[PDB]
Amino acid sequence: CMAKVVLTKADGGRVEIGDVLEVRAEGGAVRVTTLFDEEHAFPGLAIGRVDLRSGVISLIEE
Amino acid sequence: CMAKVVLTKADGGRVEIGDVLEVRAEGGAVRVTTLFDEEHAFPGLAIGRVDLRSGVISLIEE
Repeated sequence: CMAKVVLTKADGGRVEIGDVLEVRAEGGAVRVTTLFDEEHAFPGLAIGRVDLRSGVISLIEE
Repeated sequence: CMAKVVLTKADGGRVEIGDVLEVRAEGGAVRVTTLFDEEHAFPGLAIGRVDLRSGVISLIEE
């Protein structure tokens, strides 16, 4: 399975991160690990939706 | 891609749901839709982890 994470900021800015390996919600943040051995951490967010057709994982405010 | 949902109860009991299409966290619950037009609601849970290698989506107590 190939997945991307999407989120929208309070200002309407949208961020998408591809080549996702793992998404974990812990300690008040969402951590996104990718295939390039990088992690992106988003404090105050939760995992809102996982859509297996599209491969999209949507983040939301916790 | 195949995904399954997994959750562990307070007593150590595990539940697994296969053939998952969509997982959504809203209104204090997680809703799991499957490929056979079945939907399962889990109140009090959140989406804790999404693991793209294994295809496992883990639910946790909110």
